Amino acid sequence: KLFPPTIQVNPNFTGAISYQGLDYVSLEGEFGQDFAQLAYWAYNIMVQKTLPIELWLEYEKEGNCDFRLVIRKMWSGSVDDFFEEVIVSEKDLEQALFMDSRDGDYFLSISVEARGRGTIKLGNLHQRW
Amino acid sequence: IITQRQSIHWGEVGGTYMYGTTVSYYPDKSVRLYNPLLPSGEILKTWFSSVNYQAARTQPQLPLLKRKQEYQLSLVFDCQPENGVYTKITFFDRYGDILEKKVEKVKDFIFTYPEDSYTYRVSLLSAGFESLTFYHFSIKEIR
Amino acid sequence: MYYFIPAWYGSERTWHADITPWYFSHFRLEFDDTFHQIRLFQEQDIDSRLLVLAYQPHLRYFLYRHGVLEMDTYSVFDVMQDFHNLHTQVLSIRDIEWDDDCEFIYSPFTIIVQKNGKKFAKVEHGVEGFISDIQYFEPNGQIHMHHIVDDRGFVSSIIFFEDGQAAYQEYLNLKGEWQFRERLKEGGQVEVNPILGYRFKMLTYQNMGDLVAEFFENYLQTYVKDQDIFMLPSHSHHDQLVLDRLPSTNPKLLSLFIGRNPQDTFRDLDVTFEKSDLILVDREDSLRLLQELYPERMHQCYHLSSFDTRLRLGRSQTKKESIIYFQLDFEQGIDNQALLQVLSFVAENKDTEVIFGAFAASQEQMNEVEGIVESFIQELQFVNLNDELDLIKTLEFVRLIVDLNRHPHLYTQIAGISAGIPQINLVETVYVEHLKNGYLLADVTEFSKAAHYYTDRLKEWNESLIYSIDKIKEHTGQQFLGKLEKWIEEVKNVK
Repeated sequence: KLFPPTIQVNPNFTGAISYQGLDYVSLEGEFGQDFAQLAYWAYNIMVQKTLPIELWLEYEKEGNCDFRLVIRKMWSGSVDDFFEEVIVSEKDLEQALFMDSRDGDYFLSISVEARGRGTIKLGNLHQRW
Repeated sequence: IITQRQSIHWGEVGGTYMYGTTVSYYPDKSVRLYNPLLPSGEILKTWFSSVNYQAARTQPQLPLLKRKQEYQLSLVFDCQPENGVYTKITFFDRYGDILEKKVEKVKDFIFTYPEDSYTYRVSLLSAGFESLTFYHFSIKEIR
Repeated sequence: MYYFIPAWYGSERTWHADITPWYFSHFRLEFDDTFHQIRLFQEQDIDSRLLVLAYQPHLRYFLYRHGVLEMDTYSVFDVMQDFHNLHTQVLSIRDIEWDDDCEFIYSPFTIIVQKNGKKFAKVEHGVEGFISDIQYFEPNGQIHMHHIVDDRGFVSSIIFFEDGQAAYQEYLNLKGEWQFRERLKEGGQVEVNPILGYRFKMLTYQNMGDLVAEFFENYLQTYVKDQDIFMLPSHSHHDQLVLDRLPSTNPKLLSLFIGRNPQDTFRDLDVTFEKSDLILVDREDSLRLLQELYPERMHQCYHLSSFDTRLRLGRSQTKKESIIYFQLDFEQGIDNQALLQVLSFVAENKDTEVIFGAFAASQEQMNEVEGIVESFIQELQFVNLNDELDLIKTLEFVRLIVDLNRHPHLYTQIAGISAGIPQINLVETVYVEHLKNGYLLADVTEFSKAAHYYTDRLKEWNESLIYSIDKIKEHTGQQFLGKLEKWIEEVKNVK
């Protein structure tokens, strides 16, 4: 898993930032009218060549706000090019997210976009077979 | 467009002692810590003078120092028992071996950058603080 | 007072340091005779100063990496850009004021910033993790401007792009005001910002070198006395610029180093030699060739070997294992007869490990050699180094260096003689003396003979160590400060 202290917050967010243990990072305030990056994971998840991964996000939210993930896929050794961008919705997160093996190892870099107003508690980002 | 800093801040939370810890951020780049279940002698935070981006995914927070030069370190924070936290500074040679560990239980002290040093780390250690607001510290040459 | 004028110049543009990111796959030989000399003078407390003529925004980490940050350093470009009263800080990404719709993406390699779903900036990092440079992009993906960040935490210059091609570079002062602009199209003059034309002798220069020259002369005038000594590594691009401006009385020591002055160029140096007073060489084979070519001059030419004293000596004796460092070279080809000879030995003597090491090989090339070696085992470890520092760490407990390629690697040899590790080659080198600090094989099959020589007992290995210590000390000590003032003494009778 990726602990909440690997999550960095977008510098445009003007609200309340709090990290509680290794349980969650709480972002509370105004997220904007349309989806806009709130937070991001600073570390990457590797998906290896014959080892498919599924992801779970522990989280909990409050208020008239919504969030989604943007997952971006990078070949091993890519510096800046992504071959896929996957919008994951909150309903998509009721189930595990499948990342299939590929011909090369690749890496994920995951954004949290949010809109509305409220309190988003991002928790542990889990990874399993 | 780059903003000028006279001081060193907490930076990102990655690598803070987090077992039982909440860490709150404010617009002045200060930081508030709280941890009731916390014994003494644990390393709260460490600042580094050289890091690899891939592993660290921040930039180093400590400035390059000159070997055999004396420096004035000044910490600025509010702690509720005034001695709820203290500082240690550790010097490492080119191959990663410790040359020297200083412990200081005050907010202003003088240290010398050891003649064989190559990197160094400033650490804050816990001593059962109730409340800690950490503002910043600084490291300045001495004429 | 000694003055060092180093030959730390760029590959593509001579007056501009290379801006390469930390992950870039290329081994650079940064060590040179000058670094050895600087470290030497420092240990001996000799009064010395450093004149950096080239644009070195990341000078301070460069010097720190090489253990010479404490030098008294003058940077000509620093003066041109009007850096007298600096504010230093370690730049953090949150110190930059990003536009309010920026979106950050962290890769294993760099930080990517986007707006409106298109790539906007890329923030790149140096070896020790500082922010090196930031590229800004147009929505069509082309580079727009390249901000080059000084390692003291401010924007130093901006290269401007037109249609994705580098057009011109504005070098800034501490307030972000452009001081002079360099046109990057060959024949490109540098133009001075006229609102501060007083700072320069003229407002237009044919090329950067003319501008560097103007401020170099300014330096000599305010700071330099007579019978001050100048330490000059030879380089086509500054030998005349410096030597034409040094007053005749100042003794001038020209320095030659194999990684910079190939021996086939000695024939061309006569005009430079005539404007120098002493000629220092790092090898005796180079010393002989100079005494043949210029016999009218062999009272000017002395030998001073260069060592990289960043490395520790004799730390392998503390390990039970004999760790063997085997030097792979892909552009000379992986000699799987030598791999087979190496693998045989380590299986046969169970108190030994081997490290197979390449400089800046790709994962395709590395996987190739682990497949080659493992398939040999069926019918030990692999390291991929990118800088001097990496080899330095790797050799800490290494008992024996093995380089069986046709052109042994120049830095591996310098590390070996600097750490007192003995080397096994298949060819003659000026750095290994057979059975004194290494073993020259008649051919590959004699390997086990040679490996046993230095891994059986500590007896023969420990003499190689004293050989190396003795040679270091006849070139790094006051055993050298003695030799040196004798030589410039001679220069002052010669006038």
